[PDB]
Parts: sequence; structure tokens; C-alpha cells
Amino acid sequence: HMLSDEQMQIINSLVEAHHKTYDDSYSDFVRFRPPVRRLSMLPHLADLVSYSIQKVIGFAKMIPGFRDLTAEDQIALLKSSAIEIIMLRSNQSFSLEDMSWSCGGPDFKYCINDVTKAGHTLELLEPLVKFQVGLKKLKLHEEEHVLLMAICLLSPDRPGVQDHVRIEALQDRLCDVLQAYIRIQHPGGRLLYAKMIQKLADLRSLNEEHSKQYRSLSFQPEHSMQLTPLVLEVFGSEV
Amino acid sequence: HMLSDEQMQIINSLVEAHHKTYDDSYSDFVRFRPPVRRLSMLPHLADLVSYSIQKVIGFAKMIPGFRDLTAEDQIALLKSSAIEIIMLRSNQSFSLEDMSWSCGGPDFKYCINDVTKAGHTLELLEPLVKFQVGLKKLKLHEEEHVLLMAICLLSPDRPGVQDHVRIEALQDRLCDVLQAYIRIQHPGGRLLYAKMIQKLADLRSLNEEHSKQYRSLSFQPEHSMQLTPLVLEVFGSEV
Amino acid sequence: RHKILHRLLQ
Amino acid sequence: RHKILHRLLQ
Ligand SMILES: C=C1/C(=C\C=C2/CCC[C@]3(C)[C@@H]([C@@H](CCCC(C)(C)O)[C@@H]4C[C@H]4CCC(C)(C)O)CC[C@@H]23)C[C@@H](O)C[C@@H]1O
Ligand SMILES: C=C1/C(=C\C=C2/CCC[C@]3(C)[C@@H]([C@@H](CCCC(C)(C)O)[C@@H]4C[C@H]4CCC(C)(C)O)CC[C@@H]23)C[C@@H](O)C[C@@H]1O
Repeated sequence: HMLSDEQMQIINSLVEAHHKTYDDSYSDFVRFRPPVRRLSMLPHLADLVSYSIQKVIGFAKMIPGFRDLTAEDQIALLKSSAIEIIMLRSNQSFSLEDMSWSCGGPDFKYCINDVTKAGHTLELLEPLVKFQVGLKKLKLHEEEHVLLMAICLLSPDRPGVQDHVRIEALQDRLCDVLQAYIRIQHPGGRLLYAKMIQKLADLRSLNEEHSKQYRSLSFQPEHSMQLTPLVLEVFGSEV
Repeated sequence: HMLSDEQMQIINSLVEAHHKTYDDSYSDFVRFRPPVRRLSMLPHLADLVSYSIQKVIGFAKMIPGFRDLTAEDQIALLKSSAIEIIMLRSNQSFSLEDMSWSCGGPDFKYCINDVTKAGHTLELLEPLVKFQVGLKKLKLHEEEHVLLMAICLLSPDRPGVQDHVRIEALQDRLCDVLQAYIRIQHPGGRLLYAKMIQKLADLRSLNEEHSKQYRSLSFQPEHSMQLTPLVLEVFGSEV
Repeated sequence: RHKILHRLLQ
Repeated sequence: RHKILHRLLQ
């Protein structure tokens, strides 16, 4: 009926980690290869995703429990959840008004048509925009957001995890914290935790769609050369 | 005592290939990751070198004789001569006035101190600036320049070449053309061909110094992630 | 290989 | 491997 001391520590630790790794200004984007509007936007998005992966890794490094997993396990979670955590954190920039990620002026405003000049299909971008709208509407607290991210990342059903029991133990402790939080701290959310866990199942389809289309990119050597070594390590299959 | 029809074709083919692959404006540099002044300039230089490698490959594709070599041989020449051809073509941008490559305003003016923020040593940058000055002073015709480049690239003494006899046969035909050219077309160059062949021996030392320092870069995973996949293919040892 | 991922996890 | 070099040589 009231948040415990250990549940409160987990929330402080996660909120801080997000703040330490999410620049709400998007000021570092001027360091990426400029966007252009033969896969025109692919340089800029690969730099964008590469930068994000580094922030996701820094966040994960601070989820309580994550550091003590084997390095193999840590890599296995990152490699599979990477794109999912990105789509998740990217919701803070998605604007319902124009239905686009707004990270700057005309330059860093990514609308549905630009990601088409990046090797992905207008047709399979449908669920991604849909996902971002339904999540925007969930009006999540920063605590629920950061919590959902850590839960997504700590899924024991990723290819490569060995200690799927410890990772499961970590992920349930984080769900308890979340149910508690919504329950004692989020009025009107009698149905919100289920709505949130539903979003997790959506992300796996997105993750799946992206893997099929990124494989198409990484198998054409003229497109993969536009990727970054981090991107190719993370989304490649060298495990 | 007069250039032959076949020697003239080789010159036309090489001059055109250079023009088709060297933008004297440096206008595409705005597409590279911006220069910054922890290896500050390394993103921009890796993009610069990566772009150059693509122009070198396009030039090589048009050196008569090159296309008919096996793909293994073509790769072997490129992987070893790459940095040398770059230092060679880059002389067109080196300015004796301020002793720096001038490719734009304050942004794309690379002076000796900037390449220091790119993982290389002030101490071993000495021969490179020295090489560029002595070559600038040679006041080479565009024909002698393009010819010197093709000769550098067609050296049969590269690690990996299998048909070191055909590549040697190609490289001598190109030297004949060059000696002829200087002889019947470059007044006052009674000593120039030897001066030019000397520059080739210098490039191997530069090539050597760079390989030792790039290996240091590619062995630190925080610096290699700033490289490009093309750069890592070309200067890596995956043969 | 994962050279970079290992580095990035301090 | 040289996937890219092979591509780049048409
Ligand atoms: C990443 C962030 C931000 C914004 C994030 C965006 C907006 C721009 C488009 C991005 C990058 C999407 C695409 C990823 C492309 C990457 C490569 C080419 C390597 O495949 C995605 C494949 C498409 C469609 C999906 C489907 C068809 C189902 O595959 C994922 C997150 C999106 C902004 C800011 O909030 C920081 C945050 O970190
Ligand atoms: C490349 C071009 C141009 C300009 C070319 C430059 C100026 C900028 C500095 C560059 C890029 C040098 C360095 C290469 C760094 C690359 C990575 C980090 C991957 O190692 C070089 C290692 C140092 C020093 C040598 C030694 C110590 C002995 O190793 C080579 C050509 C130089 C401009 C224009 O003319 C187009 C032309 O194509």
C-alpha cells in the first residue's frame, strides 16, 4: 500500500540513469552526418542509431542487477533489445501534432517519408508510427517510462542469454516496482500496467520487421559501408 | 623522339580518370562528420580518407590494364597502395603558403596540429609534410601527376599480389610513358624522373609509419568505432 | 567478435 | 572478407 525503500532506490537509480543518458535538446545531432532529402538519409540515421546505442548501453550499465551478469549475458540482452529500447526512448521526441520525431528544425524532424530514404519500407513503417502514438497517449510518468525500458531490456527470452533465470529474476523485481508505482502513485491507471506490457509484445514485432529489413541492408555492401562499426556489431550476427 | 599513339592513349585515359574522380572544390566535405578542434578530428578524417579511397578505387578502375587483373590482385594493390595514393592525390590541396592542406575555410584547412587530434603523432607527421613540400616543388604536370599515381598503385612488390609479373609489365609500360613524357614534353626536367621515382620510395616509409599507428587505432575499440567500414576493410588485415 | 560492446561495458 | 572492395570494383 506504499512504496518500499528498495523499490524507491530502484526508481531513483533508473530515473537518474535516464537523465544521464538522454539529451532532451538533441544538441549532439550536429555531429552526425547531415540528413539529405539511393538511400539518402541512411548515413544520418546510422549515425543517429549508433549514438543511441551508446546511450542505451550507458543506461543498461546502471539498471540495478545488470552489471553482475556475465559479459556474454550483457551483450546478449543489448544485441536483441537494442532497437526496441531505441524505439522506446525515441517516444520522448515523437510529436502527436505532426506525427513525426521532432529533434530540431527542418533538419532533425524525421517524418515517415525520410526513413524511406534509409532502406526501409513505407509499408512496414506503419506499425512503428502506430506504436509511437499509442504510447504517447499512455501519458507515462518518467518513472513508468524508465521502468518500462529496463523491463524491455531485461527479457530472458532473447537469443543468446545463458542465465535466463537471473535475468528473469531481475525482470520480475522491476515489474513489481512498476505495478506498485502505478498502483500507489498513478491515479486512473487501473488498466495501465496491462497496456504497458502489451506495448512490449508490439516491440517484438517491430524488432522482427527491422531485423528482416536490416539484413537486406547489411547484405548489400554498398549500403552497409554507410553503417557504423557499432551498428554492424550490434545488429549483426557474429555472436 | 615523339610520343607514340599508344602512349598518348594512356595519358588521355589517365588524365580523364583523375578529372572524373578529383573534386577540386572539395564541395562534398560538408557531408563528412564535422571537424572538431580524445582524438577530436578522428571522425572527420576517417570520413575524409573513406571518401578518398572511393575516388582512388574509381581512378584505378580506369588505369589501362588494371581491370583485367584478378579481383584478388586488384584488392591486393588497393589495400597496400591506398594510403600512398591518398597522400599523392592530396598534394593538389597542399599549400606551400601556410604549409597545410586547404580544402575550405577555417573548417577544412587541415594543418599539422589537427591530425594530432586524430591518433597520429606530431613526431611522425614530420616526413609527411616534408614529402608534400618536396613534391609541390617538383611542379609536376597533370600528366606526370596522374602518371606517378598509376605507377605507385601498380607496384608488384605489395604483400598479396599473385601475378607480380603482369603487374610489373603494366608498371613498366607506365614508366616508359612517363620518361617519354618528361623527355619530349617537360623542358628542364633532365633530372625529374629520378626525382619522381625517389618520391615513390618515400611513400613506402610513410605507408610503413601509418600502418604502425593505424594498428594502434584499430586495436583500441573506442577509436575503431569512429572509423568507417571501408577504412577498416582497406587498412585491416583480413586478406 | 564484439570488441566494441566489451569496451563499451567499461 | 572484402565484401565492399569487391562491390566497389563493379
Ligand atoms: C533514436 C532516437 C530518436 C529517434 C528515432 C527514430 C526516428 C528516425 C527513424 C528511426 C531511427 C527508426 C528506424 C531505424 C533505422 C536504422 C537502420 C537504418 C540502421 O535500420 C526504423 C527501421 C525503421 C522502421 C521500423 C520497421 C519498418 C518496423 O523496421 C527506429 C527509431 C527511429 C530521437 C531522439 O529521441 C533520440 C532517440 O534515441
Ligand atoms: C585525402 C585528400 C586530402 C587530404 C589529405 C590529408 C590531409 C589530412 C591528413 C591526412 C588524411 C593524412 C593522415 C591520415 C589519417 C587517416 C587515419 C586516421 C585513418 O589514419 C596521416 C596519418 C597521418 C600522418 C602520416 C604518418 C604519421 C607518417 O602516418 C593522410 C592524407 C592527409 C584533401 C583533398 O586533396 C582530397 C584528398 O583525397
